[PDB]
Amino acid sequence: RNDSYTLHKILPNKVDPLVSLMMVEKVPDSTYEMIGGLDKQIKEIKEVIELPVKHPEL
Amino acid sequence: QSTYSRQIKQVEDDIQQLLKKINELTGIKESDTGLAPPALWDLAADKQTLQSEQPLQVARCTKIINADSEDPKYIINVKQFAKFVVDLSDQVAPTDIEEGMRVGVDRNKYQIHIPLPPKIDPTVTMMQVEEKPDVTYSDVGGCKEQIEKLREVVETPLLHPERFVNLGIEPPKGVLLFGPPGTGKTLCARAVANRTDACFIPVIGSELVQKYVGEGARMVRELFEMARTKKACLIFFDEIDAIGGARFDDGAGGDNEVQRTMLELINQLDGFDPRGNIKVLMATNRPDTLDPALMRPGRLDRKIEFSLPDLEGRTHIFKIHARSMSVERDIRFELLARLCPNSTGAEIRSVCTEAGMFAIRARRKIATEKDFLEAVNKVIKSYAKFSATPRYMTYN
Amino acid sequence: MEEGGRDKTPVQSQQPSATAPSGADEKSSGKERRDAGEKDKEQELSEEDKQLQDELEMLVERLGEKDTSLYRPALEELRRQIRSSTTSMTSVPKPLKFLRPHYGKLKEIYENMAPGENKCFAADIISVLAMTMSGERECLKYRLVGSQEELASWGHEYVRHLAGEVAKEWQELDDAEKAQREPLLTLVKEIVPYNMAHNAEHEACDLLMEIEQVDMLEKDIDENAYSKVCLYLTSCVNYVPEPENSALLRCALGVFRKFSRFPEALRLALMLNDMELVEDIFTSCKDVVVQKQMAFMLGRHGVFLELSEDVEEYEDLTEIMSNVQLNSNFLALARELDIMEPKVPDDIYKTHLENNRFGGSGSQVDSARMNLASSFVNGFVNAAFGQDKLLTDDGNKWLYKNKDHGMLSAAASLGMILLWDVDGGLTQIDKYLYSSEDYIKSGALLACGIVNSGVRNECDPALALLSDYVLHNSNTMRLGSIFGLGLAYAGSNREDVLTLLLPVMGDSKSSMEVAGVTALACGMIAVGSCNGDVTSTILQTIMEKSETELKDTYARWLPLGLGLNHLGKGEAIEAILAALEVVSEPFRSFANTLVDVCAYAGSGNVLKVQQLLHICSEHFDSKEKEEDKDKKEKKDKDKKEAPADMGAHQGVAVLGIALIAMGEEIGAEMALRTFGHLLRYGEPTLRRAVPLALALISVSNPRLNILDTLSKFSHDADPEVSYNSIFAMGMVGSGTNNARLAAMLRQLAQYHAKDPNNLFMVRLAQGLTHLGKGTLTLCPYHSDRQLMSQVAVAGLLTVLVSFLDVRNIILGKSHYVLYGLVAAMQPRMLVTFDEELRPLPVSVRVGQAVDVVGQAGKPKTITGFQTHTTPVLLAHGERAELATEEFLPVTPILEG
Amino acid sequence: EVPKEKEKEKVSTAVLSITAKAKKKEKEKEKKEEEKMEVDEAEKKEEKEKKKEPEPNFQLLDNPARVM
Amino acid sequence: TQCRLKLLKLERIKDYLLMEEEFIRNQEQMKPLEEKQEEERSKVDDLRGTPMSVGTLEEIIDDNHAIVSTSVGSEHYVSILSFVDKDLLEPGCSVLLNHKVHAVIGVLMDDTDPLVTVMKVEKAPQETYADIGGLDNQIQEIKESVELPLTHPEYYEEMGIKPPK
Amino acid sequence: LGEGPRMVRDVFRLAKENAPAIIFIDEIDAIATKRFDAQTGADREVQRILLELLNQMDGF
Repeated sequence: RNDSYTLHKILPNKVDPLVSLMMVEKVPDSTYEMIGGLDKQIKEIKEVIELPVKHPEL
Repeated sequence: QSTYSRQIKQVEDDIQQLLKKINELTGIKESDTGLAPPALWDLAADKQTLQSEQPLQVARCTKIINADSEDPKYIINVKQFAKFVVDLSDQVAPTDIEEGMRVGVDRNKYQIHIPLPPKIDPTVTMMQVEEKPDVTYSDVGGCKEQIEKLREVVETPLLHPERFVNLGIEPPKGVLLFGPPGTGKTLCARAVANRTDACFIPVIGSELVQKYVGEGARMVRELFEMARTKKACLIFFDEIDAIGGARFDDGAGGDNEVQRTMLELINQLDGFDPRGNIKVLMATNRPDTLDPALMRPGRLDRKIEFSLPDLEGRTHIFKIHARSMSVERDIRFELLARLCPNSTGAEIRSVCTEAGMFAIRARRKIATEKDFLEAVNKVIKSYAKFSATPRYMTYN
Repeated sequence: MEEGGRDKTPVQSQQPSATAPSGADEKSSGKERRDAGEKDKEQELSEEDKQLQDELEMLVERLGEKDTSLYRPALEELRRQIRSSTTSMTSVPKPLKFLRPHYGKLKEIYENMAPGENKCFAADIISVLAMTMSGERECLKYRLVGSQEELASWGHEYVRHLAGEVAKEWQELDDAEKAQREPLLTLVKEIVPYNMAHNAEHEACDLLMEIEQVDMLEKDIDENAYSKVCLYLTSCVNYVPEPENSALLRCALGVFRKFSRFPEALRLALMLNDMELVEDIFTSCKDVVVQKQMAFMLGRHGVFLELSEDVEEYEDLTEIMSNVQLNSNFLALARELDIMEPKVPDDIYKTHLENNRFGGSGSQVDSARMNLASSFVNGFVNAAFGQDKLLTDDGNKWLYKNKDHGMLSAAASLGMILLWDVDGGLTQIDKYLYSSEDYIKSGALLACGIVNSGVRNECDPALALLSDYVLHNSNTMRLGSIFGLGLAYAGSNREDVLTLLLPVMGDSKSSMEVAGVTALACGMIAVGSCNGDVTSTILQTIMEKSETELKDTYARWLPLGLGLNHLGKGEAIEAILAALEVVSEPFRSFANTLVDVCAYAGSGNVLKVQQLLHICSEHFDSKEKEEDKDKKEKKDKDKKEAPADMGAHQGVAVLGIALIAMGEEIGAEMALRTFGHLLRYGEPTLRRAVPLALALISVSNPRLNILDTLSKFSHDADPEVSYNSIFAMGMVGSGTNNARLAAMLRQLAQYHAKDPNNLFMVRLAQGLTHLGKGTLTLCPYHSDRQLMSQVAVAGLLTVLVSFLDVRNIILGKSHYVLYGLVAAMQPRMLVTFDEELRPLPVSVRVGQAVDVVGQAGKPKTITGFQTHTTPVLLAHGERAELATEEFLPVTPILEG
Repeated sequence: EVPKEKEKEKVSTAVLSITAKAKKKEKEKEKKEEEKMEVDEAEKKEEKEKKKEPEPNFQLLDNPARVM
Repeated sequence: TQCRLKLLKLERIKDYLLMEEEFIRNQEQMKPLEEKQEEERSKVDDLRGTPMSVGTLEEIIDDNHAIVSTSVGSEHYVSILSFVDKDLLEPGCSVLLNHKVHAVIGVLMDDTDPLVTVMKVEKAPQETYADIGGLDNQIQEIKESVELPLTHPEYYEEMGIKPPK
Repeated sequence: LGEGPRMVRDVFRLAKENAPAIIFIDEIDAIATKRFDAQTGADREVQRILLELLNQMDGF
C-alpha cells in the first residue's frame, strides 16, 4: 500500500525471470511417435540426455 | 592462563549478542554512526538537514540564463540527460555557478545550495589507480642506459621549470614507450615517477572505454584536463591498444569506439594551445597501429624504444637483481644473462626468479651452482621460443 | 604403510622406503625399540649403526618431497622407539647418534600444536636430550639449512625446538648457547626471538655480530630479528609481573647497549629508572666498537632521540650523567661538549617557526574575564613553540593588566611559549621578575625554569639560577621557584635538586593555598629516575589533612605528591616510610596503604587485581577520595609497555574513567575531565577517534573545563588531516554563548585546537616506539582534579612543554640540519616483524625532506641501496632519524 | 485516581536498580587473573504504576441491584 | 608462542566488555553519552522510516557530501545527515538512502550481484589428491611454484624477487 | 515507457472477442530482433514488446 510500502497480503504465486522464459519459448507438442521413422534416433538420444537427469542415482 | 584461554572462544559469541548495541555506537549495520567525526560535524550538519540541500541531485549547468518570476535561475541538464530550470538558494551568489561548470540542484525543490566539484565523473578509471607504485628498484637493473634517457625528458621540467626558461629551451612533451609485452615500459616509468616525486596517476585505457561510443570519450577529456590544471603532474598511460588501436572501418565491423577515445587522447596532449609543462607518457603495445598526429614532435619529441633491453641492460638486470638476492658469488651473473636468447626484460628476470626459488626451497643463506644451471638451461630452450617477442617483433 | 624398503635389498624397494615409517618398518623401528631392549647392547651395536645411516638418509628423502602426508606420520612413529631405551643407556657414542634425527622428529609436533600443555612437555624432553647428545643439534640444523630441497612447513618447525632449550628443565647452562640459531634467525623471524629473550642467549649475539652485520646490510633483514627479541622482552611485564621482568630487562639492556643497534638499548634503560644505567648506555657504544663511525656518536644521538617529556635532552637524568663519560668518549672535547649542551639543540627549533607562520589572531583585549582568558590563549594558538614572539614581547597588554591570581597565571604560561630559547626569552622573564607585586615575580619563576634549561649540561646550569630564587621568605615566590625547579629537571637524580626540596614546605602552615604544588614538584623529580626520597613531602601530608580537608584544592595536592614521590621504585620508599610512623594519626594508616600500591605499580597483572580491593567506591571521610582517581588512570603503565600493548590501552583508558563514575557519583564529572590528558599521556596507537567523540559531548556535561582538557590531545597530528577536526571543535565552542564565564573555557578550547599548519605535535612517545615516561604531563595532570578550577589553578595547567624537536633527519656523522636529505619509500611492504616498524632497505628512490609528524611516517625509511647501508636509527620521522651506519666514517648518502 | 501521585512513585523505585547495578559492575572479574566475565552482571530497571481493580461480585445480571 | 595468545586475547576482552559497559552505564550517570546517544539512534531510525531507496556509493567527496547514484533513476550529491559518518561507507558496499530527501541514513545492506557469483566457485571433487597415479614429478613442480610462497610468503618477498607465481 | 507492451494486449484482444479476425503486422522487424542490448531504457522497451508478443501468440 503506497507512500509507506507496508505489506497487505501475500500472493501465493512465485515469480522468477526463469518461469516467464519457459512459457514464452514454448515447449513443442509433437510426440516422439509423430516424429517416428526416427525410431532408431529416439533410443540413441534417450540414454545420454534423459537417463542421468531422471535418475542421477544409478 | 586457563581462565584467559576460555575467553578466546567466548569473545566471538559475546560480540555477536552485543551486536545491536555495538552497531549503534561504533558503526556499521543498525544505526550507522561513527561517533568520532559525525559528532564533531553535527553542528554544521543541522544547517543542511533543515534546508532542501538534501536532495542535491547530480547535474552540470548548461547556461546560467536568469529570468523573471523568481529572478536567480540557471538552466541545468542532469547527468541522466534532461534539463530543469532551477532557482538559487541563498547561501551563494549567482557568481559561484558558471556556464559549463558542475552544479547541485535539489529534486524536491530544484535550487543551488553549493556547486558540485567539476570534472570528476570517472570512478572506473580511479579503480586501477595506485599513486607511486614500484615492485622494488633492484629488479629494474637499477640505472640502465634506458632509465637515464627517460629522465632528461621526464624528470627535469617537473622538478624545475626554472632551469628551462633560463636556458630558453622549449619544454618537451611526449615520450612514446614501445616494445612487445615484458620489455618493461611500465617498470621504467614507475621508477622515474618516484624519483621526480611529482603526483602520479597511472591508468589503464580499458576502463576509459565503457558503455557505448562517446561515454568513454567524455572520461578521457575530463581526466586529462584535470591533470593539466594540476601543477607538476606526471601521467603514465599504461598499455594502450584499448585507446590506441588502428584506424579503419571496413563496414563489417569497425574500430570506431576505440578510435573516438584514441583521437580524444591525442588531441589533448599538447592541445591547439602552445603546451603546458605537465608531462604525458604513452605506453603502446604495437608501433604498427599509430597514426601521424600522435607522432608529430611537440606531442612526441623523441621516440624511445624500450624493446628487448640493450646489450648493457641484459647484464645490469641480472646483477642488480642478484645483488638484492641471497645468492652464490662464484657464478658470473652476466654469463647467465648472456646465455638468455634475444632477451625481453621479463625473460632475464625469469632466470633470477627461478634460480632463487631453488635456493629458497633448500632454505640456504645463499644459493648454489646447481640452482643456476637447471634454471638457465631451462630458460634458453623453452621460454625464449614462448616469449612475446618472436611473434610480435616480425609484425612490428 | 608398504612394509620394507630399507630393510629389503632388491632395487624395487626404494619407492616403499619413504612411505614405510608411517605404518611400520621391519627392523628399522625395532632397531631403537625392540631389538635394543631384548638383545644386549654390544651384540646389537653393529646392526644399529648401519640402520642409523639409513634413517638419516630417509629424512633427507622426505625433505626432497613437498608432501606433508609423507612427512608428518613418518617421523612421528620413529620417535617413540628412541624414547624407550636408546636415550642415554646403550653406550657413550650410540646415544649421541640416535639423538641427532630425534630432534628432527620432535619439531613438527612442538610447532604444529600451539597449546600451553604441549609447550611445557616438549621442553622437558628437549633439555634432557640436549645435554647427553652434547652439541649434535648444532650440526643438524646447519645441514638442514644447506640441504638440497626442503619443505616450507619445515621452515617454521626448526626454530621451535630452540624453545625446549631456553626453559632449562634439565639444563642449567649446558648447551644453553645456540642450537645453531644464527642461520635460523636469518631465514625466518618469528618464534626464535621469544626463545632468545627468556634464555639470556642474547649475550652470544654480540660475539656473533661481526658475522651478522653483512646480512643486515643489503642481503636480508637480520636487523628485524633482534628488534623482535626486544619486543618480546618488554612484553614480558604483561605476560608475567614487573618484579619478575625487572631482573630480565637489566641483563637484556647490557647486551643491547653493547650491540650496534642503539634504540633498543635506550628503551630498556628508560623503563628501569636508574642513574647507573644511563651513563653506561652513553659510554658502551664508544668502547665496544673502537672504529669512529656512528659508534662514538650513538651515545649522544640516542639521548637526542629519547623523547619522553620536557625540553632538550628530555629525561635529563642522562644529561648530567653523560658528563664525566664525556671526557672519556673523546670525539673531540670541544665539539662533543657543544653538541651535548642544550645551546646546539635550541638553534634548530628557530628555523621551524618560519615554516609554521602566525596563527595568532586571539584576544589580548583588556578588562574583565577576557584579560584572564587572553593569557592562556596566546600560547594555545602556537602550542609548544611557533611564531608567537610578537605578542610575548608585548608586556603591556596581557601580563601587567591582570589582578590577583591572574597575574601569576599570566606570567606562568609565558615560559611555555618562549620554550627552546638559549637566551632572549630569559631576558624577558628577568625583566618581569624585578617588576610589580609578588604574583608577578613568582609566576615569572616557573617561566624562568623553562627558558634557562637552554644553557646547561654542567656549565652554567638551570639549577644555578633557581638555587638563589628558592630561598625567598614569601610563600608565593618560593612555591613558584620549586615548581620552576621541578619543571627543569623533570625526573632526574642529582644531589642539588634533592637538597633544595629537603627543607622547603617544612610546615603545613602557609599563607597561600597553592603551597601543595611544592609536594607535586618533588613527586615529579622522583619518577623518571631514582626516587628523591624527600622527608618534607612525606611527613607533612598527614598533618595537612588533619588541620583541613575543607579546601578541595589544598587537601588533594599533598597526598597526590606522596603517591608520585613513591613511584619509580619499590625499594627506596621503605627508608622514608620508616620515618613517618613516628608520627601516628588515623591519616597515617592510609599513607601506609599507598606504599603497597606504589611498589606493586606498573605490573601488568598485579595492579589490575588490586582494583577490586580499591579505594574508589568508598569514602572514609574524603581521605580516600583524593588518590582514588590516580589509581584508576594507570597512566604511567600504559605509556611504559610496548607498541603491541597500545592497541589494548585504547580500551583501558576509557575503562578507568568508567570505573570512577560507577564507584563515585561526584567523582564522575572529574573522571571525564581527566580523560583529555589521559590520552595525551597514553599516546595510543590510533589517536584520531577518541578525543573527537568526547569533544562534542563535553559541551553538555557540567564543567565546560572538560572540553579545555580535551583540546590538548585533540589537535593530534597538526593540520593536514586534522583540518576538519580542529575547525569543527572550534565552531562548537564559539557557536554556544550563554555567559562570559562559559565563553572563556570554550574560547580556551577553540584556540588550542586551532593551530596553524606544520606545527609540533602532541607527544610523549619516543617516535620509534610509543614507549616513554611522563613527568611533565604531570604539571597540568595534577591541577585537572581540583573542584571548579580557579584562576590560580588555570595558570599551572596551561603549560605544554613536551613536544617534538624539528630534526627528524641525519645527525649522522655530524650534520644536525633541517636541510633536506633523501629518503626511500617501499611501495611493497613485507615487514610487520620489526617492533619499530621500518620496511626493507632494498629501496625505491624518492625526493628529499622529512619534517614533523605524530602518527604515520612508518613506510618512510632512508635509502640504503644508493651505496648500500643499514639503519642504526630505525626511521619513521616522528622522532626517528634518517641515519645509517656503514663502514665509512662519512655518510655515503649526500644531502639532497 | 488521578495520575499526579503515580508519577512520583515510579521514579522512587528506579533508584534501587541503579545503585545495586553500580557497585556490582565496577568489580573487575575480567581484568583480575580469574575470568568469569563482567557481561553477566547486566541488570535492568523497574517502575511502579497503579490502577483501580475491576472484580465483578454479587452479579445475577450485569447491574441488577446486587442482591446480598 | 602461548604467551602471545594471551596478548591478542587482551585487546578483545576489553572491546566486548567496554561497549557493553559504556552504553548502559553512561546514559544512566551524569550527561556524557546521555542525550547525545539517544539522539543518534532515534534520528537515524525516524529519517530512515518507510521506505528507503537503495543506492550505490560511487564516490565520497571531502566536504561532507558524497556522490551516491540511487536505484530510482536519479543520481544524488547528498548531504550528510547529523550523526552518520561519511567515512564508514565503503566503495565496495552499496549504501541505503532515505527516499523522501536524499541523505545517507546508513548501511544496513552491502547488496549482492550475480556478477560476484561467477568468480566464486566451490569445489568438492570426486577425484582429488591420491586419485592420480603416475606423472609424479609434474605435481612437485606445481607445488614449488604455487604452494610454498602462498603458505609462507615471508622469505619469498623478503629475498628480493616478487614471489614466483 | 511501460505503455509499449500494454498496447499489444488490447489490440490483440480485440481479435479474440470478435473471432475469427486477422491481426496482420506489415513488417515484423524493429521489434523481432534476436539481439537486444538491454542496458539503456530504449533497448529494454523493444525487448518488452517481443516478450508480450510471444505470450500473446499462444493466447489467440
